[PDB]
Formats: sequence, structure tokens, C-alpha cells
Amino acid sequence: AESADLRALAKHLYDSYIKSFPLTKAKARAILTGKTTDKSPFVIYDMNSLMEVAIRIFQGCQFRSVEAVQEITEYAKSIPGFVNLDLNDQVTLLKYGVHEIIYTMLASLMNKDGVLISEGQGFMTREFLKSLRKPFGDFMEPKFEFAVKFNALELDDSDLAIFIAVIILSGDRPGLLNVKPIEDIQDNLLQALELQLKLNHPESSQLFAKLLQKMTDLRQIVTEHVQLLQVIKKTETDMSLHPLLQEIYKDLY
Amino acid sequence: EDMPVERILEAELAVEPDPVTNICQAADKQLFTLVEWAKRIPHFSELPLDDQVILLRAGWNELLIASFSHRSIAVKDGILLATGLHVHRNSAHSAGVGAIFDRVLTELVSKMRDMQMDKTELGCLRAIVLFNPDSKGLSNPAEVEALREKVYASLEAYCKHKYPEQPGRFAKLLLRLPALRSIGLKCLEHLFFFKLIGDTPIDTFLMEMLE
Amino acid sequence: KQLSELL
Amino acid sequence: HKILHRLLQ
Ligand SMILES: Cc1oc(-c2ccccc2)nc1CCOc1ccc(C[C@H](Nc2ccccc2C(=O)c2ccccc2)C(=O)O)cc1
Ligand SMILES: CC1(C)CCC(C)(C)c2cc(C3=CC=CC4OC(/C=C/C(=O)O)CC34)ccc21
Repeated sequence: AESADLRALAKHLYDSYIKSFPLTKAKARAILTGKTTDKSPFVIYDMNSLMEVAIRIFQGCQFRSVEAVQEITEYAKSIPGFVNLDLNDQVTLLKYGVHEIIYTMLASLMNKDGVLISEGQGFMTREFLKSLRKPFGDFMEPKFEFAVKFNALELDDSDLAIFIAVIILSGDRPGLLNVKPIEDIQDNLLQALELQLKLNHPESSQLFAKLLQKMTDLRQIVTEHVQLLQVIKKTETDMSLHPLLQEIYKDLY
Repeated sequence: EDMPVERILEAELAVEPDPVTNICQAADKQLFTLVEWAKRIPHFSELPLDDQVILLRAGWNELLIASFSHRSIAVKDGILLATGLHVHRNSAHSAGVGAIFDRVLTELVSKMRDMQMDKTELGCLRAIVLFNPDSKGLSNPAEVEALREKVYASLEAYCKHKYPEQPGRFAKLLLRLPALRSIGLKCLEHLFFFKLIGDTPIDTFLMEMLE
Repeated sequence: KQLSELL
Repeated sequence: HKILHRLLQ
């Protein structure tokens, strides 16, 4: 494809990304740093400040997850070629890509000490999350570890918009009916991402490779997360998970 | 050139040459060859002895799966083990592992066959898996990250010289790792399932790595 | 079902 | 790990 096409594609994705996601990375980091006058997020460091504690956080993350799925689903439909895909594959691509994207974007809201929550109105410390009882205290730590390494790449919303699209158009998801169309689209997205990184990050070496590498880390983070939910289901008789997440998780990986 | 692909290819060629039981035995066998393989990978042997142990313990599973998966390109719907045994889909769908087996064939084997990755490419991808800076315990994670990046550079160059007609081959190669990882984790889950049950478990070395 | 509707 | 460690050296 001509560079003009790839640039047009990069801009298209960035624009629909801005429309699909309320809190961008630019805003979040501005907040985390405090270079914006609106309201410094409330800091939740323990039980008193938060006002079972594990259940509330459980509900909090669950509610945010459901919103993200819908947001990601809307963004996917704006990717050239996606809606022209067999409906079944669209569902499959979303089924397996949403959590990888959720954790990718969760990184934009974290730093070595915490994570913005509730539209960026709150800031839950890492320490606090690691202190939750039973298996509840080891859910976020894996994400924080990932976040730190991922954020070191210093990607901006324009970089992320394409990366997320690349994750969605993965032709290796179990159950796909027509792999070729999906791979052709990802190919165009990959080239656009490569050009984007070269122009946006001229002094950063092998950034394209390091970013693609992160796609395998996301696989691990997702499987490890499912397993922890397996534990909870086992050690918490009253599991109960939102029906949408149940659907996405039914026979996942 | 810090990370020559010819040496990586040599590392590959230098070691080419109950189904669940036959598979576990083959794996046990390839663990020994894996060591010899690692030593032939430029700079691997220069790392502290303790780091080498860590890297191999963390990536042996994926390293061996990538290996037989590429070797399996030669057969229709089966898996070619190093010991020469050919595991067919039916046998898998008889030990209660047809699902994961089908993932290997579709998400790895067929993918490697369709883009026809050569041995140098497999070698580089495997080296990348080897130099995992995120392995817990490394004396210098950054140093390992540097080695991994050196393989990125060498492989990218190799792809641009060997396959100038396909700009995105490099990315397509790096995108084989996600499946390898997700599949590796599941094989790990199965192995740990076949272990904590016994009944004539696997060989000692594989068992050692399985702790 | 929900994913189908969302689209 | 006696085996891995033994082989590597
Ligand atoms: C860390 C945090 O806290 C709040 C928050 C707390 C209190 C009130 C309001 C919000 N927002 C965030 C950031 C959200 O960051 C996110 C983190 C994870 C997910 C994935 C989601 N997990 C769950 C799905 C259902 C129930 C629980 C979870 C969990 O992840 C979980 C978390 C802690 C313990 C146990 C489980 C899944 O679909 O698999 C989405 C967003
Ligand atoms: C067939 C399949 C997917 C299902 C069931 C089990 C869990 C038994 C399984 C295990 C493996 C193994 C575990 C990890 C490294 C492994 O290396 C292996 C052989 C390589 C060779 O001959 O060159 C087999 C293997 C590899 C594959 C499978």
C-alpha cells in the first residue's frame, strides 16, 4: 500500500478511537502527573479511604470491564473491512481480543504506584490492591508488572489506536472460518503501525518488534487471569459473574 | 555481527538430527538436545551459569513445541516427534487431548506451513523465546533484553534480504509467538494434570523441569 | 448473543 | 536442578 493510504488509515483509526474511548492515555497521564486543573483524583489507600472489600473491587472491575467490551466492540466496527467479515468471525475476533485490549488500555491508567479508576476520578494504590485477602490480592499485580514494561515504550493514543486494531484482526483465533481476509487486513494495519512508529518515534530502535512482542505477554496475562477466576469460582460459592463476561469466557483459552 | 543468523541456523541443523507416554518420552529426550542447542546460540553461553538455567527452565516448553511444530509441516494432520514417532489426530482424540492437538495443527503447524518459514527463521524465533528478560531471577534482565533485541535486528535484516518481495514477513514471524505462548501454557496445564495423577509418570529430566 | 447485539 | 545444571557446565 502507498504511504498515503497507510497514513489515512492511521488517522481514521485515531479518530474513531477518540470517539470510542472517553479517557485517552494523554488525559490519564496528564492526570497521573497533575498537569491539569479539574480535580486531583481521590486516593484510595485502604478500607477507610475506599468508603467485603474484595467484593466491591470485584464489582468495580466487573462494571468497568462490561463497559470496555461495548466500547471495544464499537471501535472494531470502525476498522475498515471488519463489518464485511463473516458475522461469526467478527464475534470470534471480539471474543478473544477484548481482554487483551482491556489490559493493553489498562496500562494507560497505571504507573508504578497505582491505577486511575472511575473515569479518572479515583486513584487506587498498588500497595492496597496487593493487600486484598485470599486470591483477590494477586489479580492486579500481574497487570502492574505488564503496565510498567508496556508503558516504557512510551506509546501515545495514535500509536495505540493502530496496535489495538492489530490485536483484533488476529487470524490465529480458534474457530475462525475465513482466515485470509482477516490476515490481509491485519497486514495493512501492521504496515500502518510500522510507518506510524517510524514517524512518531524516530529515535527508538526495534520499537515495532518490542511492541509486537507484547502481544504474547497479553496471551499469558489473559490465561493467568482466567485461572484466578477459576480459583474464586472454587473458593467463593457465590461466584456470580456478569452474563456478558460469562459469554466471552465460555470456552475461551 | 553480534548475533549472526548463520550460527543460529547451525544451532538448528546441529540437532535436527500410550500416546501421552510416547509424547512425554520424546519431550524428555529433546530436553537434552535443547541444552546443546542453547549453547550453540551466540552469547547464550557467555551469560552467568545461573541465568542459563533460568532461561531454559522458563522457555523449554515453548522451545520444544516450536521445534516439533515446524518439523510437523512435513505431515498432513499429525505430529512428527524427534524420536521418529508419528502421532495422528485420532490418537490425540483418544487420549482426551484432541482439542489442544488441533490448536497445535491450526495455530502453529499450518501457520508455519502457509508462510513457509525456513529453519533460520524458526531458529531466530526460538532464540527470541530463549532470551526472555521477564524470567524471574535473572542477574541482569536488561542484558538478556539486549540479546533478544539483537535477534530482532538480525532476523529483520535476514527477512529483508531473503524475502524482499514481502515487507510484512518479519511481523508475521513475530506474530507466531502469541499462539506458541497460549498453546505452551495449555500444554503446561495438561502436563501438570498428567503428573498430579501418576500411573507411570514421565522420565526424570522432564519431571525435574516440571517442578 | 450480547456480542451479536452490540454489533 | 542437578540435570539442567550438570549439562550446562
Ligand atoms: C483495579 C480497579 O478497581 C476498580 C474499582 C474499584 C472499586 C470501585 C470501582 C472501581 N477499578 C479498577 C480498574 C479496572 O481494571 C480492570 C481490571 C481487570 C479487568 C478484567 C475483568 N476482571 C474482573 C471481572 C469481574 C470481576 C472481577 C474482575 C477483576 O479484575 C478482579 C479485580 C480484583 C479482584 C478480583 C477480581 C474481566 O473481564 O476479566 C477489567 C478492568
Ligand atoms: C499433543 C499435545 C498437544 C497434547 C497432550 C500433551 C500435553 C501430552 C502434549 C505434550 C507435548 C510436550 C510438552 C512440552 C514440550 C514437548 O516437546 C515434545 C516433543 C518434541 C520432539 O519430539 O521434538 C513434546 C512436548 C506436546 C504436545 C502435546
